[PDB]
Amino acid sequence: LEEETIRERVIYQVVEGVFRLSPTSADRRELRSVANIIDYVLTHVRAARPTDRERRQERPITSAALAVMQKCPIQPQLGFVHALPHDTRDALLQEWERMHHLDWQFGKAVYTPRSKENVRGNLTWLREDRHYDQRMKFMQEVESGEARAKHMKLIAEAAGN
Amino acid sequence: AAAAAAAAAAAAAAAAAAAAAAAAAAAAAAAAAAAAAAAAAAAAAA
Amino acid sequence: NRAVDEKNSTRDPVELPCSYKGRKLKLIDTAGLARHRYRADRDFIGRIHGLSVNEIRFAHVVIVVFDATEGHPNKYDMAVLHSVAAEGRPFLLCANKWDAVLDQSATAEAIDFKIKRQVREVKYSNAVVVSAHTGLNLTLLMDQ
Amino acid sequence: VAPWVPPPRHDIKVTMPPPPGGEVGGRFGVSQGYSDRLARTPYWKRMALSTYKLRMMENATRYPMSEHRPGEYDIRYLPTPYPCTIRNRPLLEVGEPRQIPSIRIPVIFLVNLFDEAKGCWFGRRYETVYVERQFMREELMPQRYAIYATPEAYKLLGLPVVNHHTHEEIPKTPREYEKLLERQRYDEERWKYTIEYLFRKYEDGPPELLDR
Amino acid sequence: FLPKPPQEMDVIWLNERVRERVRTSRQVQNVYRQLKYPYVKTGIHYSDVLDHWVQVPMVEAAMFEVEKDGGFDNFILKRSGPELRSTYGERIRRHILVRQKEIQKNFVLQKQAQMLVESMEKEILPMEDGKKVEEVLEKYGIDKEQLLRDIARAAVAKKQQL
Amino acid sequence: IDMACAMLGERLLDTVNASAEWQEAIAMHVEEIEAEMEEVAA
Amino acid sequence: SFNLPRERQILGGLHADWRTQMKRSGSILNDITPALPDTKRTEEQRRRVAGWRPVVKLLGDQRLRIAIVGRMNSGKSSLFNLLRLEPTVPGRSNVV
Amino acid sequence: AAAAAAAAAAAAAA
Ligand SMILES: Nc1nc2c(ncn2[C@@H]2O[C@H](COP(=O)(O)OP(=O)(O)OP(=O)(O)O)[C@@H](O)[C@H]2O)c(=O)[nH]1
Repeated sequence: LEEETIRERVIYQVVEGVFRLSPTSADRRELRSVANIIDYVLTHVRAARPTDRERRQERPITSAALAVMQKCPIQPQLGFVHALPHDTRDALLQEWERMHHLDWQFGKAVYTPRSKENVRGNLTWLREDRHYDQRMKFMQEVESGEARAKHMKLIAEAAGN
Repeated sequence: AAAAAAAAAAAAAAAAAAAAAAAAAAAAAAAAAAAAAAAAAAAAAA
Repeated sequence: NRAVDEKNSTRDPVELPCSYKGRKLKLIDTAGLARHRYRADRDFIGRIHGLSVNEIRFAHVVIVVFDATEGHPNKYDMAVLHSVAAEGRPFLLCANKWDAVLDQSATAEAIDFKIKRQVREVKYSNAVVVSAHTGLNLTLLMDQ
Repeated sequence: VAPWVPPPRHDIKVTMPPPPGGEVGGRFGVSQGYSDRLARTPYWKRMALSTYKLRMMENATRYPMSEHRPGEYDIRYLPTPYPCTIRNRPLLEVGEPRQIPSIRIPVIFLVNLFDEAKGCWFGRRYETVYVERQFMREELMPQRYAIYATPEAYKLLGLPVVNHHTHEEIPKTPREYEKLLERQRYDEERWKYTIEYLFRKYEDGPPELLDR
Repeated sequence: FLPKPPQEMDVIWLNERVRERVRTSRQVQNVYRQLKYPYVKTGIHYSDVLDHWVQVPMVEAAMFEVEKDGGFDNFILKRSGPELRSTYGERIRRHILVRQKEIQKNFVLQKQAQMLVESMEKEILPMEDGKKVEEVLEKYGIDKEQLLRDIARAAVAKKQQL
Repeated sequence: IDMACAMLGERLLDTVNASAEWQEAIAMHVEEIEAEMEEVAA
Repeated sequence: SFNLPRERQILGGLHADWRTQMKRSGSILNDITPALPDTKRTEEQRRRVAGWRPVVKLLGDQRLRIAIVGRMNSGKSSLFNLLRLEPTVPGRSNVV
Repeated sequence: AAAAAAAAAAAAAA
């Protein structure tokens, strides 16, 4: 609990000269602690950081890349995030549960989106990889025209029977 | 030792602020912010 | 004889003649005594219990062993002591596993308290601590 | 109140009614399935929509087994419309004491794991080893060093598929576990049960007759 | 019977049910009955899809069936709603399904990235000049600064591993 | 896009090692990464 | 094709032999425990037994010592109790 | 190749 007299001067000499911020009356009242002031500075710099929308605006997608991605035979199926359960409980209770091990104890689990994932021993990854391999084989057959011949033979034998 | 305590507290606060900035790589954007728009930095969140 | 962790290790009495300090005697080991609750379900161990009681009835001195690890003689131990007293044989009480019991002083106090609480001549029974593996106070037990 | 009443769960048939609700869904207690659509549809209309070949196909019924639940008697023939409990009986009988040994399960190792404490190898990459259940579920699996041995797992890994009947019939005694181990050994080394292998030690003649 | 109705039984009881065993007295005149319950073991399993340990109350039969199915996720997916009478089971099933869809999306993302890198590698296989390199980079919409940073990271990883 | 960037970077590194200012920038980034790793280890 | 899965007939995991069911039941029925095999004596236990000393002197019976040996259920105990005669301790009959 | 003891890794977070 930093005293007000030393606080005022420390904030004036550091925050203004280093970060150039401007806390309000209640902000300064709550800033008594070194932890509080550093957290306030961290939050303000985090807010000042560029936004995802701004970054996307300044670095948009290009037509060639979009065309290649569209031409790629595989496209994702989004909306899976809409399926996970939505628990409506007390915020403090949820904080306690996440801090402790209760977050996994009874049919609970946290969700964190991931871009890259470990494949070793991932049965889902292996099955989708085999699915993609057989899809590529099917595409090669279609390109070679074997599929057309097989379908024609099937139709011809069905008509003959 | 009021002056010594004040100096030590100021040094500790500066060191902690520098460490916190380095943790999130704040200084990288802060340098540009000070160079260009030191007046006030704010990113539209929406 | 043979000693094993099994509950009813031996099923028949055994007699061994021997002389201690120039006094002949026949040391006798029994199968073991079980409560009527257990015997009724298992009559056979009831049979060996009856065989043991038959030898207790004819012994000239009786020595009742109770494991010190329990911490104090059991109600059935006191029942056996009263039975031998009624039969009219000099009864002695020995606490076994004394090298294994932890709180020696507490165990001794509990044994003495049980002996004092006993009502009949069993109240005068003398308790001695004896350990097999270590072999402690065996000469004292024989002297008593 | 139900503004919309779900239809019968499995009503693909055009003439025959749907199977009993318990066979396909999850609620038992009735042996005869019913479908209001089929019941209300006139007989002539149903016959018109169907054809003799299709009629016979949809009439064909698997008896006494169930079409939807393979390897189980259909509930419509049991004395009560609830499923037979002989196959899905509880693990331990009412009076059976729990005497189940430390069963071992087959695990495919995804990486060469070297036991440094014992100075050996737990198993090589893409190799099957019978390990402890607790060990597998507590250390190997979370470390992603190995996975359970399943025909689907073998198919995914590309290795030849072997249907290890893991926990097909859980043993209830050490003797039963020994019987299971013997059956597994037989199914694995079937070649060791040939007459030639059995009499291998008598390949040519008695050792005493054989000269030195 | 079960301690709770099927829609309320939070624990995973595959086929174990509470059963009363009957024992006659020493004399056959009278009989005493007593209920018996299954051995509930807290299954602390690891699910490959979630990549994090998940614990849930279970039974010995449930653990054996999980081992048979070769994975907690496979066991949950194989067991259907009515067949798996656990609210915890339903929650973990939803989490596992969402995570599986995330796995598939990540694989699709990786495949798209592989196609893009292959196309640009075909485009710029020869080395001509930084100007043309930058032209192709802006054609494909990529930042040279992050390209250099990831190249440096890859070089550091290569040096560390060998 | 980011994963494509990473894959392109590693492929370019592989091709280069199998075979100016950008090289200097890569060296500086490598030095920075090494310093960060050393600090994390400390 | 048309065949039923192999399955046990007697339900409940019971046994068609009441003797097997009795041995499963156990103590209350089969009071007599099985034969006791030789105990596992460690080297340290043997050394301690050797180091032991007799607090009392065992007397070698001056009368002729005859021992009966053989396999189990050979009548050895019956022969022993037929030959033996205890005038001082009645009721000393070996379990048979 | 990889090496691991019999108790190095625990499923739960100790
Ligand atoms: N540690 C320790 N254990 C003892 C001692 N004396 C007896 N025991 C215990 O006695 C057990 C051996 O059993 P026995 O000596 O045959 O005694 P019992 O079980 O009554 O056998 P029977 O009298 O023939 O029916 C050992 O496992 C010991 O635990 C002792 O002095 N020290």
